[PDB]
Amino acid sequence: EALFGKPQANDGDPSNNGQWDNASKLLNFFINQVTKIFNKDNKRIRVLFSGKQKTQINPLLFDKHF
Amino acid sequence: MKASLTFSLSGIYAPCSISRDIYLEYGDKKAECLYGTIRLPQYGPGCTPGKIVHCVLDDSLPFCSIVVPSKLFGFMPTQPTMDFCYFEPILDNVVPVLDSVTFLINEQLYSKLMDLPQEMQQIQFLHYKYNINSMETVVHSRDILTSGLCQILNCSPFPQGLVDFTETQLILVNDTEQKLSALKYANEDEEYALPKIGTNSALSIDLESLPCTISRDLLRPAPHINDDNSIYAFTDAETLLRLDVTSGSFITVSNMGCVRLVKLFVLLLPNGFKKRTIYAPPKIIASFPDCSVVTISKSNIGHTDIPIANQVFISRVGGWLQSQKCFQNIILTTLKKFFSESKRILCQNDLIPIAFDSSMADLNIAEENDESDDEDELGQYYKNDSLVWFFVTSAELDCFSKDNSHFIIDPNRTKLITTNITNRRPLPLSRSNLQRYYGFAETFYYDLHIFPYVRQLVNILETSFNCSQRGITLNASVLLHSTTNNVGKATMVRFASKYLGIHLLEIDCLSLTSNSRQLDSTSKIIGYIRAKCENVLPYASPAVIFLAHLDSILLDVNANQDPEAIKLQKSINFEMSKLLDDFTFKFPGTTFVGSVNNIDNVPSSFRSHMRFEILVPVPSEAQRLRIFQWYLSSHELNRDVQQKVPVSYMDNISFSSLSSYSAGLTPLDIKSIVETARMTATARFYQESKKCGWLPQSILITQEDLSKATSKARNEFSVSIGAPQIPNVTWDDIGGIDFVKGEILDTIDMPLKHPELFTSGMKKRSGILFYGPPGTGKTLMAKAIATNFSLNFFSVKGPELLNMYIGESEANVRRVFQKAREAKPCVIFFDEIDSVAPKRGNQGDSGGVMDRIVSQLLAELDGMSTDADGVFVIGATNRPDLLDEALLRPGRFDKLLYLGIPDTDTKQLNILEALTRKFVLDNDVKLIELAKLCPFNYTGADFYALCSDAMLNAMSRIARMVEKKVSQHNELTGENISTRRWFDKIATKEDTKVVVKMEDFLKAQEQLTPSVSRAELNHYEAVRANFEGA
Amino acid sequence: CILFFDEFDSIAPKRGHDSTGVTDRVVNQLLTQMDGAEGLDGVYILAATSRPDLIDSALLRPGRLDKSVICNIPTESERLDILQAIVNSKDKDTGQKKFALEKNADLKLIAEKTAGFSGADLQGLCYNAYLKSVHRWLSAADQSEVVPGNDNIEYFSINEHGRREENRLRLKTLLQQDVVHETKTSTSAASELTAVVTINDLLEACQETKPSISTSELVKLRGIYDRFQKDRNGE
Amino acid sequence: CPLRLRSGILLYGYPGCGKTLLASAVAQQCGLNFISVKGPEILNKFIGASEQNIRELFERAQSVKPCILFFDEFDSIAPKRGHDSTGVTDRVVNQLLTQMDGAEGLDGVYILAATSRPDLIDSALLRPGRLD
Ligand SMILES: Nc1ncnc2c1ncn2[C@@H]1O[C@H](COP(=O)(O)OP(=O)(O)OP(=O)(O)O)[C@@H](O)[C@H]1O
Ligand SMILES: Nc1ncnc2c1ncn2[C@@H]1O[C@H](COP(=O)(O)OP(=O)(O)OP(=O)(O)O)[C@@H](O)[C@H]1O
Ligand SMILES: Nc1ncnc2c1ncn2[C@@H]1O[C@H](COP(=O)(O)OP(=O)(O)OP(=O)(O)O)[C@@H](O)[C@H]1O
Repeated sequence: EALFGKPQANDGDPSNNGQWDNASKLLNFFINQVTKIFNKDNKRIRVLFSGKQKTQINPLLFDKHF
Repeated sequence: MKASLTFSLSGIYAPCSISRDIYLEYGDKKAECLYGTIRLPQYGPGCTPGKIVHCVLDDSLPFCSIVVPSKLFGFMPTQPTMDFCYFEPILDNVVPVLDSVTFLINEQLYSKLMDLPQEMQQIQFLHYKYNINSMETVVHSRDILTSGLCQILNCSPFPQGLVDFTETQLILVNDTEQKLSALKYANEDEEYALPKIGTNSALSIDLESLPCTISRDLLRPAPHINDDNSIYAFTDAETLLRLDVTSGSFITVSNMGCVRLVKLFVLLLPNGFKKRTIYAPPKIIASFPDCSVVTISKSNIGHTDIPIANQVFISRVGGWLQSQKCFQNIILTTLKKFFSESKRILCQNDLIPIAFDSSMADLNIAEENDESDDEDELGQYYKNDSLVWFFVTSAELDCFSKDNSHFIIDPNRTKLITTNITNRRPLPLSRSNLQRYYGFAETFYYDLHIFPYVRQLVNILETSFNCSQRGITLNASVLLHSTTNNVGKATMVRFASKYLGIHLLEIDCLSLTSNSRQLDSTSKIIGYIRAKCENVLPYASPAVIFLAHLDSILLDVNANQDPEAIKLQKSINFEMSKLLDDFTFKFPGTTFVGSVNNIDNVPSSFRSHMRFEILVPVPSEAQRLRIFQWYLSSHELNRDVQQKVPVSYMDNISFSSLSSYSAGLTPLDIKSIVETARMTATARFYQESKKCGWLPQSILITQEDLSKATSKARNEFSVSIGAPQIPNVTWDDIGGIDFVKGEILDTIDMPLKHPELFTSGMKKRSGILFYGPPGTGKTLMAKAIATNFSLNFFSVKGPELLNMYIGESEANVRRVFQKAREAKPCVIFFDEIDSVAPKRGNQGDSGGVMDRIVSQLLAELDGMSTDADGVFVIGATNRPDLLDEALLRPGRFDKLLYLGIPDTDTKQLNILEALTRKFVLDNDVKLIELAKLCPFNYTGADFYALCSDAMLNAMSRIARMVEKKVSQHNELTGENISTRRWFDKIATKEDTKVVVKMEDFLKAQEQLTPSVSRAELNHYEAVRANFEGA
Repeated sequence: CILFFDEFDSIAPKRGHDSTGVTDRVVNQLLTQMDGAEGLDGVYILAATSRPDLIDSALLRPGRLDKSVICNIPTESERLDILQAIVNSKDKDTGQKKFALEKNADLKLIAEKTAGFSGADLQGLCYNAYLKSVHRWLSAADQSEVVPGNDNIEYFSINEHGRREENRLRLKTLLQQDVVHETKTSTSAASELTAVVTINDLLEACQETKPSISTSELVKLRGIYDRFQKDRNGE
Repeated sequence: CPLRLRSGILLYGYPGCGKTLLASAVAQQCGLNFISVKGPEILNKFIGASEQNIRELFERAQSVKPCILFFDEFDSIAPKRGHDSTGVTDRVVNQLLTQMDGAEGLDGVYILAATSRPDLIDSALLRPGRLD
């Protein structure tokens, strides 16, 4: 939660700067790299996350089918 | 296990003789009939499933040899066939028996096959004609018996299995389509017709890229170990004979003067490779890109004649990877290792590909490992992913020689050097699938015939290329925009790049920015992109510059923000535009493509400046079908499974079906679905192997698995969009729905079932408003329709849509309507809409917020009625009068459904029977009596309350009886065991069991009091009179 | 160009209907342009509202602003006109009638029972009548023409063990197993496979539906509209 | 039993008859989370917070173990719909009615509210299941 954290609900603006594609960036990069390895080999890398709530954890991981 | 193999011309089901040594190692003696599976070598990474054949002992066969009917492999040994096979002896001979089987026969043979009076006779026919035997003979799927006359289409439970006459279920058919006529064994109809046997000096033959690498095992003659593997080209034996040469020889391949030297071998049968052709790895194909056909000429040069080299100079070929300074070290490290492996053979003006594990790049494993012995094992711990190209600018021989072309390289005797970069147009997909040959994540293949937008883009790319080669320059610019993400924009860009053989320049501005705030940000980003692009581009033209999520940098900052940041963003925008213009001007024959997930964000000034626009839509039904065809491909399925046994799917999978239930999904969803089906199949297989002991040869996939996967994907889609208010509801939980059932069904399902009839440029059904006395249960009916029809349901409650300030409420309205439009077919529900329907006046909504909200409602309602093929609105409200008359108009609402009181005893009888569905009612209950007593003011809420009170009374009885149990037992045994311990241990199931009696419901009925006044019923009847009589 | 504002009663009502006055300043902003003589006349301003009473009188000053257009109840003549137009409508996708139109039915009597309706009500009546025809057609073929083409699948079974229709289904998928790409269908004599609504069906549909407005609302809105038009006459 | 139990009951009677006490006291007897509420605390001068206030009350209620809700002077919070000219009262009434229409989680939370004036509260709430 603390690293790839959510952009907080109700930021204040309907769509703030780059829709926080400034702090979720790292999650996108990590998932891209891990998938690049995964499709290249299955038994090597396997991630296990742990967060307070599904809504709290960023959705991109879901929207990228992670 | 490794054993030799021979082919017998006998029928398909001739028993496989097993050499005495092979059997005797472990084979049991008294075993009635022996069976054995066998796995062949395959000219492809996928190891084909091993056939199971009945076997018979023998001693004549030499040590570790097997004779098998070639007819079992759809071919006869008219060509030099594979020498050996891998055999496995089954233990315990637990051979599966086939429940059923499906043959295939022609109409003329079929007629005389079933014109007989009896049915057993036919059995004998096969026993006479094919020598089949109950519980002995083994059949497999696709097995052919009579060339184009008798064949096995499939077998059902297992593509292979044992046959028992008295138990097998034989099905057979006539072929009106005459499929069999075109089906014949491999090299069956090709008689021995020697084309000018050993006469012509040199020929002209089609030269094809190797679809896949080749293992060192399958090369006759056994190649010299030190020899260069990379110079091996294959071809059919008949061609080899035509040019009077031998396998493993040396031959020249050339055109228009340019020449190269290659080995030659033969494709040992069996094989499906195109005949009368010469295959080669991309190494050689690279030097003859345009030349589809090549001139083939024997070479009279032996290995000894080759002269050793003295100096070799090589220039790295321009490429996106080359500029990757994070990669440089591993590239030349791999090159040095590759050359050190063995002496390689090259020439002047040649190209060298080097594969390498990209992910392993950042570990500079030094060379202190003196000639690391296990190169093979570090390699297998690698799985090469990335390819490069190295050029040979020049080299010198040590021995003076007329030969200015060919030579050899020694690991140490020779001296090499690497020099400046060189340009070279990469090969197109047609000539070779570089990705496939080495085995990377094969990019999804595209049939532009079915994807016209990709045709659109690839029609721009090659036109620009031709213009450049025409001495003409017209800068191009394409932007990809989609409503949803993961629609394939990047994938189709990549495919188009590979198809036209254009060097691919690509950056994701979403990843490497490394800086977004600092005022230096704009300068840093622009400088970085400029640096990389000008670093690599000059030597790599033609090429394409690709920006991923380019919008994440360029946007139109709102005026609602501090000025200096707006100035900074305007700057970065301008310098991006200048950068693209400068690149196109300075580098003719260069183009770029940008990807964006929403057009509205990118600076309009920028957009206008660009050239081309294209939206990648969500896959359509046919596109989904083709995407499945690709993903379900076996070769691409088993890419990332090192497990020895392969995987596959039934031939009875109706891809059209899956495509039908894949509405709205996207490629990522398709990958999720397919890999999830692979999941369930693998798990079930690994459980079955334990269950029945005997292990099926391969892994299989079945339709119901993909049905489960698509259901899971729909559930996940709902989770992403929400729609949680759907726990469970069924029609059996409700009653008294008779008349409204027809309306709801016709309004909702009928367009869904047969939209084509209504797909006539017609105003389709708009909405259903639900008005009626309170307690009838319109909310229950809404939940029931949401759960039963299994459709995308999203409820927006009116009150929770407003906001502190005025205007954002309508933003939510617009966005929810659009989002529902995406999730079509959709059901949107507004509950107590009357909260937002006070008309104008000093005594109503002074401020007009509701007015603008209802403007949203009506506006999007007319907008949807044109192209919203799948949206359906249901209206819930207790008082319709307060509702805005603007909504009662058709187009917004046509069915003003009245969920009235149950007035006939029929309605309340249905309601009661529905409520008591899970009730443990004693036989004393008489629901008809309760229906008699109840007046015609009750509602579903009233009946639910009555049943709840009756159950509560029964529970009071039970609780009191347990209390007496505990109290009395406190004295009888003296053990004051509180009711808690009884609930944990002594509250048996019967005590927990709930039993109710008629008197409970009757007493509650006497206590019952309706929840509405007859005056209010009359008021709602007055509403009904005006809303139903006209 | 034509610019149009829908629900102008929710855009620039009469002043004194807002606490913050944003409506008022917005209204003067709008007035600035039209009253602003800057050769700004190519744009053809337009607007609609069911509640013109709620608009500012300044927004209806003659000479300052042009005429206003009233929409009246569809009577027999107008009802027949609209019904004939819509029923005879030629489709964008197909070009023929949007509905399976009775060639020379008695469209005259239909208008009689629709006194007080609205063109929206008339088209909704015709639309639900078309659905009743569609349901009738689906019922007509419920067990009339339930059979595909080329039923010739010659075969025989032994040890069938009671799997007749499922055997036929597996045979079908096995024979149709190969050549299926997108639809493999041509225009198989597209002969308006729809249902012409019977006159009785249309009459019962007209019975089923009611006008979107009630008597009291109709009376009050007609009265206010007449008073408004009289006001525009200087009354 | 797969039946939603009766959990919402209204309180009314002669003024100062003790309903306030009994409401406060039953919490300790049964033993639950009694999130008391003051009528005027919910209604907020500013739109976008009243519905938010009631929603947060409900999230509190569910987020704790089976809870007890009480609303005093219930007549004020839920007036008869429509009569209000501001509209805030009607919309908060609709919010309160809706929150008994939630799919799940309503188990364990029992709604209670006291007012001697049952007539000023719209009967749509007395729908058994909400206030039976
Ligand atoms: N026909 C196809 N079209 C698109 N993608 C496909 C297709 N077949 C398979 N795929 C897979 O879909 C995925 C598409 O992911 P990609 O990152 O390219 O997304 P995109 O839709 O181009 O855009 P974004 O960067 O917003 O996700 C890849 O894993 C690709 O292999
Ligand atoms: N056949 C039935 N249909 C609907 N509700 C039923 C039925 N049988 C019993 N009931 C009960 O009647 C009550 C009606 O609940 P529901 O929320 O659906 O009401 P509603 O009429 O939509 O009103 P509201 O405006 O309060 O949401 C519920 O307690 C439900 O369990
Ligand atoms: N048997 C009783 N149980 C409880 N309280 C009682 C009893 N007899 C009298 N009372 C008194 O009745 C008083 C009524 O106070 P309370 O505020 O609870 O009344 P109420 O009728 O609920 O009024 P309100 O709705 O105005 O809050 C209590 O202070 C209590 O002391």
